[PDB]
Amino acid sequence: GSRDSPEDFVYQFKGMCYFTNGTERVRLVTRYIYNREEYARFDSDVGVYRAVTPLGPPAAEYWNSQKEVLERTRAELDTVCRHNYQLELRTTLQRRVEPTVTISPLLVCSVTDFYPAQIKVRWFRNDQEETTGVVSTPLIRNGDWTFQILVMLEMTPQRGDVYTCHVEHPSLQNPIIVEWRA
Amino acid sequence: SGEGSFQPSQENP
Amino acid sequence: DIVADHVASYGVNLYQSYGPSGQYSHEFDGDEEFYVDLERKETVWQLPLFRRFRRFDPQFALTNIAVLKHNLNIVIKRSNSTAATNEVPEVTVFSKSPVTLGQPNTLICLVDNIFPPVVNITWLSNGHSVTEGVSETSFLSKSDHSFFKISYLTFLPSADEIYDCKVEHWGLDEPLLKHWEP
Repeated sequence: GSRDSPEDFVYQFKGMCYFTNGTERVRLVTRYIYNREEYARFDSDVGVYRAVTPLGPPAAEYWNSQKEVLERTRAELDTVCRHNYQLELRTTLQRRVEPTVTISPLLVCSVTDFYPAQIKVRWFRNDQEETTGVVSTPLIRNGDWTFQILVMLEMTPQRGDVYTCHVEHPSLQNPIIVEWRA
Repeated sequence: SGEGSFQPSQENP
Repeated sequence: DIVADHVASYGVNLYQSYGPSGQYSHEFDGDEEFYVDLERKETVWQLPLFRRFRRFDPQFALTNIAVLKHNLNIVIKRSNSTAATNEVPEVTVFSKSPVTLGQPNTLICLVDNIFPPVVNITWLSNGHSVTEGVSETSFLSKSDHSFFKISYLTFLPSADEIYDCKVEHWGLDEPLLKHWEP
């Protein structure tokens, strides 16, 4: 069982970049993790290595004392974060996949295979937005660079009523509107 | 152009 | 924790004593751009677009991992050999697109809260193993430093088949079988 599983010691190093407002704001944080414990880190906003837990003092002290290493780390905001952002700008940041909108019988509007993440899916009854009986799933990450989201509508079909699912996404200049009648 | 990569600092024994 | 328009990991580095084994990959806004096969010493991009326009020196990854190994052994001692604690993983199965009998689809198996990063994810059809059309992502990072991984099974919806995503992990009391039907 879990108590007699093989012993494992795990190490993780995460070099992360944070981008806001295009290239206006850039921040990096490198994380040194033992098992699941982040014990030391470098935050470009702080400018020096800092111990996060009792395991980090020896590391943060030693690394801040290495002039070249310290300068190299501070310089990664440029050699890594800024440098790679330009590369994202010509590939990832331009990736656009239009959502496929489908409605099936209470009523489920399936918005599948889209990218980026930003989307707005709403239900309308006779061109009037539904404010209740609407439940959406969280944004679903497929792992293959596409997302999915399902929004259901609890309704009592009365004759003549026309239900529509409105979907807005950056890959679309015009909202996608799908109708459904009983 | 080559992708950038963070380089880990080395612990002192 | 940190809010930003975009978050990237230009260095999800992993190394663990069990095996031993390691992993090197880059992620942007939660998805994997690539991973470096440490055996074949090659970069494997996850999108045709990337494979076509960008490149990464596998050696940077290999060199980084040797450093994580050096760091791990030292922290293992500084922590008096505190070993990783197994987390209980959670499994979820869903289709990539709406299910219409006869039309090609893909079953997705999300395995979340994985730790340590060692796991077996396999598929079952009508109770028996299936390897044809199966694939999976690398271990994707999480801010709490556990991981998640997604497996895929390309299939053709039919009334003659029911599936199961089987997950084996040291943290479980028994193998997990998450069922899914057309």
